[PDB]
Amino acid sequence: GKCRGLRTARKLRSHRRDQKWHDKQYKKAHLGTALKANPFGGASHAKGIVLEKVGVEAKQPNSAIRKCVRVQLIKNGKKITAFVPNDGCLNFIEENDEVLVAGFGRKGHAVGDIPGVRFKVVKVANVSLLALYKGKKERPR
Amino acid sequence: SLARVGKVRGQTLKVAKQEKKKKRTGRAKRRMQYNRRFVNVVPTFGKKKGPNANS
Amino acid sequence: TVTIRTRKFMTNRLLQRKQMVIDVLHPGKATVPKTEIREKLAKMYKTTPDVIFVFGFRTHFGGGKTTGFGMIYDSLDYAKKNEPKHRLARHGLYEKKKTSRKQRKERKNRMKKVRGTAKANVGA
Amino acid sequence: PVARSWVCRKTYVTPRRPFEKSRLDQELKLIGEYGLRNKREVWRVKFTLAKIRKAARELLTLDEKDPRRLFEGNALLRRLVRIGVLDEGKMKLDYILGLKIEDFLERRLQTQVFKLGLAKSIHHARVLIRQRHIRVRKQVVNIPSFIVRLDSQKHIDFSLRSPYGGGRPGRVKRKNAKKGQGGAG
RNA sequence: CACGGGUGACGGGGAAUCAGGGUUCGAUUCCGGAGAGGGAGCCUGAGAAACGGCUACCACAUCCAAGGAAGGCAGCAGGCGCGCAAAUUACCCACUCCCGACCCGGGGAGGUAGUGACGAAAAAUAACAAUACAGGACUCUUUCGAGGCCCUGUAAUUGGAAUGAGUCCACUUUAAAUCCUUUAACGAGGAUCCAUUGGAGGGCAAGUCUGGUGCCAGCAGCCGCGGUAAUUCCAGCUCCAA
Ligand SMILES: [Mg+2]
Ligand SMILES: [Mg+2]
Ligand SMILES: [Mg+2]
Ligand SMILES: [Mg+2]
Ligand SMILES: [Mg+2]
Ligand SMILES: [Mg+2]
Ligand SMILES: [Mg+2]
Ligand SMILES: [Mg+2]
Ligand SMILES: [Mg+2]
Ligand SMILES: [Mg+2]
Ligand SMILES: [Mg+2]
Ligand SMILES: [Mg+2]
Ligand SMILES: [Mg+2]
Ligand SMILES: [Mg+2]
Ligand SMILES: [Mg+2]
Ligand SMILES: [Mg+2]
Ligand SMILES: [Mg+2]
Ligand SMILES: [Mg+2]
Repeated sequence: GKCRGLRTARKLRSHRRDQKWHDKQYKKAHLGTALKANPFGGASHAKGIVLEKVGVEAKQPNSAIRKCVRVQLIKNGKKITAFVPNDGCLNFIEENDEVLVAGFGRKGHAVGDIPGVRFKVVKVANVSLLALYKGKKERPR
Repeated sequence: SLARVGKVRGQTLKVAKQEKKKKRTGRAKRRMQYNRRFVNVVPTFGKKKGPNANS
Repeated sequence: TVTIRTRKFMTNRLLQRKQMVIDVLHPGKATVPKTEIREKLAKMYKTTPDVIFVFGFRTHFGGGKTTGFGMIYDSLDYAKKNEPKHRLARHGLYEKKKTSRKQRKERKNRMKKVRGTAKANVGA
Repeated sequence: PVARSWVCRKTYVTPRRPFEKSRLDQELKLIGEYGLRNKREVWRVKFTLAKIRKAARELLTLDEKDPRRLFEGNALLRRLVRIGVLDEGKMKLDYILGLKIEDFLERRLQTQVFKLGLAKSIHHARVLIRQRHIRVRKQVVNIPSFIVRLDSQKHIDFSLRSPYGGGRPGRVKRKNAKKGQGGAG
């Protein structure tokens, strides 16, 4: 601190209270602009209906097509490109399926090669995409 | 284009998994691990090798 | 080979009973049944077995010792007077009816519908 | 409102660095030397020993001849003397800080059964405890982490219902006699 | 720092993390408050502006012969909906207590079971012995080698010994049960009675092993890897962490 007087506790507490708002991690939590902008809304997962399967070109040096999925959520109606992680797991996903969609692990940030995808697909029609990949469960038909 | 989904995982050579004597588990696994760490090998000269170091 | 000792003895004059912590030792067999407990309390305190009420056994781990509770009344006109009815129904001297609790509530709400003497005629 | 406790406490703490090569070099000696089952058994003895040292530092900051520091200090020494980790002449609360994890793993019943010589190996002793072969003062103990007090160390022996003690043979030898008597007739 | 506004604001005892300070949470079993779809008004009563009490209006909604009548699960179970997100339309007043004219009656309060990997505690999935073998402090030997008072380890080599998990009578438990504990009878050698989950370039413990792919498929929290010899993808073996 700078003002060290013995009865300056309102000068100090109201200066941390002012200057906490210049912290980027603090203001995002304590303004409602970022919770409104979050397509989940302070949730960790969201079911959503697939409406098309989208190929996303990767960024710089990496040259690949990232196999993503245009998801429209149930709870909001908001539209989202979510990612499909493992190899060949886009073929399990048919159109018009309720898929469970998580984050990517970076708390609202684009991750790695993919430009502007914040979300990945966990389950495909109440069957996990891991068990579809491994072969433990089968797509229910 | 999304035509190449499942390319490499589809075209790999399908290798059947080898059968194997099952590993002991629990303190017995940890015991066999302790023996292959400490009580067997001796200090020798030069740079020492790894647990899976093959060449 | 079954030895039974008593701990924490007390005479209840205001309940007309004895009371003790039964300590059964059976190293070599199962938890010995309560019929065999009452007959051995009978020869220990020189009393009849019908005034003896014994309950609450939990056998230790390892199993060479248990711990139970017991009361010994003066007569059956005390042992039926101050005693829980479920422990009088164990030996055979008390009988509850076979109407269950949901049939009793369902009739009480039907008897609440009907006014007068016809409350006796609601059920059956 | 239900009438039940919900008072529960974790008895271990996982360490701050997950993949130190030197901590795994250290803690895996403790499992081999003392026949333990996992790292959580190592991690829970370090956490009890941290609690005793944490209460030890809290008493050393108190002034000498404090009415709390004498009573809490005498109790904490007695609780370490009776288990047999602290020496009965060394009972002074400044020596609790000079105390390490291998001293608790000695007073474990699995290592006492090994050091009393009624066990073949450290890993044989834990098979004896799990199969209800040994007792401590007419009480069959089934659990190897039993902290044997100094008072009750000289009473460890085989349980009375055990073929390793004076009892019936096991399932196996009863069947080996039955096929032997089945073979002869 | 009034007044106004927002609160993903019921307050507190408390909880999580923590050197010392602190930061965040506290709908949630204890204390206080508020409310019974939304507001409003009353009657009886010591005590209610009561909703498992009435009276209206609004919303929702059931029976009808169309004149009327009936309602309030944010009690306990349960159902629909909403969702990322949460249990049986079970048994009993035996325990704790409550109420009543009362030792007797009643209590979805409460107790006990069923679902339960929210979470916490304890804790099996082998141990031993003998054969080959690989080694070590002795003694001998220049080394080569060797004897065993003594070890330590490995191997679908062999051997009987100990046990639960389970099967199943019986007690005990209990209101009646179920479970734990006690206990006969069965129950183990590839002890098939089979432990997974993630990873192996660096951070970060652990292979420049082999096959396929050829900036593709894909991996990658970050740096980065893949452009026909990939320590980084897809597989097998092996190893590593819990
Ligand atoms: Mg870059
Ligand atoms: Mg508000
Ligand atoms: Mg609120
Ligand atoms: Mg609260
Ligand atoms: Mg009210
Ligand atoms: Mg409602
Ligand atoms: Mg009202
Ligand atoms: Mg109601
Ligand atoms: Mg009420
Ligand atoms: Mg849950
Ligand atoms: Mg009751
Ligand atoms: Mg009554
Ligand atoms: Mg209840
Ligand atoms: Mg197993
Ligand atoms: Mg690999
Ligand atoms: Mg790494
Ligand atoms: Mg490394
Ligand atoms: Mg990697």
